[PDB]
Amino acid sequence: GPTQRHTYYSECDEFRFIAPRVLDEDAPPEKRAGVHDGHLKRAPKVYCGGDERDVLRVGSGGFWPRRSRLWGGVDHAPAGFNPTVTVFHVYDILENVEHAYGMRAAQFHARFMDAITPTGTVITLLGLTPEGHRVAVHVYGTRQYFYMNKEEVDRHLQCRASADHFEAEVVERTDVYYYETRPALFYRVYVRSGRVLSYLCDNFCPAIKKYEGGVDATTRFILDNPGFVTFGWYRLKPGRNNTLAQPRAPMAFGTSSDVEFNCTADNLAIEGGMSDLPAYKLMCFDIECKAGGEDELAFPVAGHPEDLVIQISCLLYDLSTTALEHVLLFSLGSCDLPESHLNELAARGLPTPVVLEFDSEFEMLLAFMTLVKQYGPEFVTGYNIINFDWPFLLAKLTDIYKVPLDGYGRMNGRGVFRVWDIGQSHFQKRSKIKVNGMVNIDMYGIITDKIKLSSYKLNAVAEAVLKDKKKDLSYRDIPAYYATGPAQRGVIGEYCIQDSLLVGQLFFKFLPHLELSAVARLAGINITRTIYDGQQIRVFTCLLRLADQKGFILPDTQGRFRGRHVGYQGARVLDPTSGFHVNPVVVFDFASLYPSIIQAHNLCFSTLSLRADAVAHLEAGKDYLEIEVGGRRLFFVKAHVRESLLSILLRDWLAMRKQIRSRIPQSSPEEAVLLDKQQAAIKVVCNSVYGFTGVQHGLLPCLHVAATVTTIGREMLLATREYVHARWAAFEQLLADFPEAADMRAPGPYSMRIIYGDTDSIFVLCRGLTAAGLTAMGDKMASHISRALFLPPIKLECEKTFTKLLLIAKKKYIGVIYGGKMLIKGVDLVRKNNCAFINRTSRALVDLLFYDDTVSGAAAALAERPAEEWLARPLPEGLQAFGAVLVDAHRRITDPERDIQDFVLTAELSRHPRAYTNKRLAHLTVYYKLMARRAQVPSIKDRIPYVIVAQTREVEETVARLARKLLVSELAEDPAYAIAHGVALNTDYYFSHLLGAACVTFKALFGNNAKITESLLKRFIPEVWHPPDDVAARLRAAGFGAVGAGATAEETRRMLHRAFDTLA
Amino acid sequence: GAPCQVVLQGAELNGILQAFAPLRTSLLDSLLVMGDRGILIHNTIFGEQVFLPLEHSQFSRYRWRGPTAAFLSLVDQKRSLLSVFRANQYPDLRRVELAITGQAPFRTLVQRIWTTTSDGEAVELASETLMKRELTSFVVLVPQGTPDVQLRLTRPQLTKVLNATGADSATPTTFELGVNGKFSVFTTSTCVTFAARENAKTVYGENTHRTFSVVVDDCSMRAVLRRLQVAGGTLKFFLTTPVPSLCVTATGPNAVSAVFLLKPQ
DNA sequence: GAATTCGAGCTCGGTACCCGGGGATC
DNA sequence: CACCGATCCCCGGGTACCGAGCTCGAATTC
Ligand SMILES: Nc1nc2c(ncn2COCCOP(=O)(O)OP(=O)(O)OP(=O)(O)O)c(=O)[nH]1
Ligand SMILES: [Mg+2]
Ligand SMILES: [Mg+2]
Ligand SMILES: [Mg+2]
Ligand SMILES: [Mg+2]
Repeated sequence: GPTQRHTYYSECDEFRFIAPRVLDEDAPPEKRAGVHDGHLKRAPKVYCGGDERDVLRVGSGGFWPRRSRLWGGVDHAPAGFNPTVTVFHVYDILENVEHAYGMRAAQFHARFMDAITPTGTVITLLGLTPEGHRVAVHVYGTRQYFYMNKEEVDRHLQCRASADHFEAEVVERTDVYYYETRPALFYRVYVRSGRVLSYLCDNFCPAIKKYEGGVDATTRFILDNPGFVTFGWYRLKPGRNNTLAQPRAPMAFGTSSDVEFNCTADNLAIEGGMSDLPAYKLMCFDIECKAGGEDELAFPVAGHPEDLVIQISCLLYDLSTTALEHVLLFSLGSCDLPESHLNELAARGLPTPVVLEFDSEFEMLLAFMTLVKQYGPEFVTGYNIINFDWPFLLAKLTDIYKVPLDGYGRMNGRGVFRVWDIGQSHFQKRSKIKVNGMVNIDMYGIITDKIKLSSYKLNAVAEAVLKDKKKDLSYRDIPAYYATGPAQRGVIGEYCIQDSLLVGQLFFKFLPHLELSAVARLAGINITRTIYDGQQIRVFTCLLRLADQKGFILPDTQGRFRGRHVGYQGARVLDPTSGFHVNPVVVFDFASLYPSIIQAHNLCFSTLSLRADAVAHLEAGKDYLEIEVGGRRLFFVKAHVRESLLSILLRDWLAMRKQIRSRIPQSSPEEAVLLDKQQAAIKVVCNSVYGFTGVQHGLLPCLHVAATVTTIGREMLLATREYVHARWAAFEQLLADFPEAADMRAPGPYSMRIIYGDTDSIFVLCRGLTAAGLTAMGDKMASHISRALFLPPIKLECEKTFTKLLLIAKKKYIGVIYGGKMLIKGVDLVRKNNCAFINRTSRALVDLLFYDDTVSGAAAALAERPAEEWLARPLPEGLQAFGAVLVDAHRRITDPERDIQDFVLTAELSRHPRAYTNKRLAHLTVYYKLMARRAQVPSIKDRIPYVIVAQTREVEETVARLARKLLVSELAEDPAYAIAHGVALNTDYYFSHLLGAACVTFKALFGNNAKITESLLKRFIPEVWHPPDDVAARLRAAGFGAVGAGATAEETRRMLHRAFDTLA
Repeated sequence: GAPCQVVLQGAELNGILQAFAPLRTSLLDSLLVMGDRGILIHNTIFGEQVFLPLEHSQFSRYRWRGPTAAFLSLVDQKRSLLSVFRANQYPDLRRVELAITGQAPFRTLVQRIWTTTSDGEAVELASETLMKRELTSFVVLVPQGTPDVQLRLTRPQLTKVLNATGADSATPTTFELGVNGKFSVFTTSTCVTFAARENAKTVYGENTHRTFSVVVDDCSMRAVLRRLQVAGGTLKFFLTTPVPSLCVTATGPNAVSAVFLLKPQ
């Protein structure tokens, strides 16, 4: 029936029965270990409670929901289904070649067959209607194209004008790189069957410059039709002359959708006025796996046929109403969810778990993939589903069971169901996943860039984000649970369900789909490219829209392409006037600095002129800026000559950030925190416009624009510093500019000296002014400076006011904002490295310095001496409480109870552990210890917890086996091991690093001398030493009496008298 | 002044400077047990227990109030409270004051320096005044009772007695004292002997009739006495202990001692 | 002929870079 | 095939002196 063969299993009668033997209740007490294996002939069965039915039989009943209309060709909709479709939210846009010979029987109109005649690319808009119907509109037309310079190709390939898939025309674009560039004549070369251009852009005549050959068909669709968005409401429109949408027949359905159409871009309209999000479904799944080999304490491995998936939690929310609708639990073997768990679910209003039981692992995974195809969740989520869950399942389904996943997406076949991992590609910054018409939002990646945690395990995230003390099931306890009866398998099922409920709670706290969709709408990319393909394609697509409007073309450069080096000079970081500053420190800083420079100075590719001929007919200072960038003179013509393209691009994104910030003052605190993070994400997309120019070997770079941006930034920072130092050097000039300074004059000698700066900020240490209305006057100071020095889009604004600041080092400082909060800026309390123990005690110390008066007085007194003078005389008596904390931590680190989760350091793997050159790192040691023990090996950007275990003869010989003072990368156990085996921690290391963190922070109190600080911090600690064991014994055998701890003072004094006479 | 005040101006600092003069950095990473009756500087060299009593009579004024105090000598773990008393560390020193100020569990010691100038005045080199804190919990095991028999030696005599001693676990030594004074330090391939009377051939000792044969296990006994660069002195034996001990105390102005543990008969 | 600064000669930590990597700050 | 930038601090590991000790014996001194 179907015109496109359906490549998901609608039917099976024989499969590969793998299953544990411990499932077999009638079998002798030791014929239990290992797994079954081997082919079995029966359609895969699912047992829901007492009932049973074949997994792939849609029929009347069903143990899980289904949103599918077709299933293997049979049309399972109620007869008379013919919904009218007038508006249809679009969430994903696929694109796929479609051959007019393949669609003979699909019975289209002419105007789609002629748009695919040998072949076309068809842009499928996937979506919903207001009534919950899964739409799929196929947009015929819409062919990719690039440009090649007319003369260049004509000479490089003589021209005097099957060969008709490359229709061309002569257009008059202009290259985007320079102001001097002239509009040449190009050829616009219409490729169809888009993949073919990927050859013809790397391989056809590579000495010609192809202009827009990287722009896929989706972007041509979004941009060529003005208004269109990749995520938003649409509407079917009457068409060019009257041509309409052509509702397909259920056999010609290409996707699993309910209704389908064959439109062209003229049959669609953007339909603003709808804003809301339709009834789209969210799956939040989570697999649980068992290891079934000889060592069933090894971590499962997907390739091993006996290390099997056992359970799949699967929650099915409604994305609009946020309502959990179904709680499915797939289970290998019997699984009785505990009554306590069932009752907590019923208490919370959540649906009852539908536990589905299977015999074989294949039946479970086939039923899960049948649910994924049948329900067809538009959005999937989970926690670490891109690094573990989907890779485990797809490894099983493709290696072990040979199931084609190309049809289990939203298309019925020939679709992408791929996962990508960093896997020493050295450019992939993340592991991606692309199932078609299914938006995988792994909440792992959504949380790693919304909260700073040392460990991002889901329990740690649940505690930190939801404040929800979950109980974790270690993969080591799953054999012992699974091996017992159905009730313990039910306990595993409880922990699976609770995992997925926590992940749904995270998803609906952050709502990543909404924020991501705002970005996808504004950029022009689909939402999956927003989730995965970096910042440069956002900027590139927005710039491509602008360029194509303005009549430019963006040359193709990577066709001409295949540590810690830099391409140009970045920003100025002034040298801090380090120290504890107890006077007010106003922080001015430019708002949207580099975007404001790009707009103020009209920086672009199209406005740059490297040569002074292009501007030889324009006035200087009035028509063009002239700047020495990188030692090279650069002329940037101003607007009213040519508007920058980066300016208009930035307009859109800066409006988005400003609207998100305009909803912060009027929101709850917990939702203002999310709004803060969303405006920070849009800030990153604004700074990535700058960053996109200055990305070498990136799409469309101009290190002249990027170096100009930073060059003007450095001149603005210095210009601001000299303005503040020149204008307000004396208090009378401050009073002349702002008469409200009269009521701010604190008793001291006034001064206003920049004591630090960074790319845009300047920290003005306002002596002699009160902090009270120093922010109220700082707004006016900032407006004055922005008006005197800088062009309109540039805006200096008083950001903070510190009543106390500890300018430690360049990008390090601590300070209590006015009457208010602590701001900690790069001082290792805000760093994911350390162990909770040191972080906690360092925080206690900085709170003492700032909040406890009488340690802030003592600390501010520490600066009346040069640092070394403190080495001899005692620190002022206020610092005594500052040393009590250190003393307590010394005590508290030796005391033998020491749950070692306080001592777990982390570090991110951050590249394939063979891509390191310095391979002697602690987290790499632990990575290889984990891979040696068959444990859960981390992934390339995971964080690798580790403890520093005590130097013992045992650890030493173990290290020499795998191969004085061992390195801390050889004393590098991981905490699960170091708890199981009670190996005791390296107190020497942990206390030396406690003092190291204290010393790094508080060297600012002692003139930034780390050694003086180090000495003065170790003074607090109570030193003790005893004549060591095996030695005091034999000395006590010689009548050596003890003098010290274990005696009264008279006995110690007296026996010293005796010793002095003896030893005399 | 300070509640514990220990004053070493010159004309007693030259005594103490002569005590540290035997050419040592050795007793720097030591522990000073101050208290009544003086300061005792105990250190461990190669595994052996070295002591330097500094009686209260060996400071220009010694006053101590409160419980016994123990300082690591290594101030800040680089400098040292005793590096001042080296031979020529600070050329022109005139006076050193050692004042302890505090309350028993947490005291601090300050050590001041004063270097000479002309026309009778003293520059306080405040770059190099040192401040250390009492150890506040410790135990040290000091030598006890009395010797049963002590034998006084000299510089070449003790050098040849050390020469007799061994190199490794191959070579145990033996400090046999026979009847009537035949004190003798042998090994397999070495022997030394001398007579002890209570011209050139008279060592002195006390209770020499108490014969014995202690036996030394550790080669380090040679090395220690050269690290100290000891110039000869009393050699005192303790045999009323389960593990007998020999102390060796330089006979010069100072009392630097080293106790080694002897195996039985 | 017995002693003995002296001067190579070594060891044993500093101290100074110095490079990679983590991971901050713009 | 993939893909925002730079600056910059700290820390661990790795290297190179460098000198301050001591030590060792071999001449120089009783
Ligand atoms: N390419 C790139 N550059 C970045 C990035 N971050 C900083 N820069 C440099 O900062 C310029 C001004 O710093 P801010 O982002 O604090 O100030 P802002 O952008 O001006 O926004 P607000 O100052 O209003 O918060 C980045 O992620 N990518
Ligand atoms: Mg999950
Ligand atoms: Mg997972
Ligand atoms: Mg800014
Ligand atoms: Mg800033």
